[PDB]
Amino acid sequence: AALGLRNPTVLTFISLSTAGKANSVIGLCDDALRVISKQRADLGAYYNRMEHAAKG
Amino acid sequence: GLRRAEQNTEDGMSLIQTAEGYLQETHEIVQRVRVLAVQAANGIYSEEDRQQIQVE
Repeated sequence: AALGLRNPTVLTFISLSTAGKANSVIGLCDDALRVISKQRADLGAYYNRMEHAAKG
Repeated sequence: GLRRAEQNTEDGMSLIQTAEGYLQETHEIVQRVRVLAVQAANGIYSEEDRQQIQVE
């Protein structure tokens, strides 16, 4: 639901059973990757900071 | 007094020793900013990519 691949209210996920629908799933999965990449950026960001703090 | 004033100097250098110990990591992090600034100033990154650098 959070990544946009599911509706938080309707509770229906993306489907590929249509040629027209599949063209619109490429765009959604791109922004799905952006959120996952953004979250991993922060986890990596804290971990480097936590690494420095332990050394000090 | 000579024996005492030496111990005051004995821990006098200890105070300076610990003060420099904290500044060691402070120097390390600003270098970590320095290397990332080199990567960020390129001409191939997008706003989504450059903001992940800003995250750290």
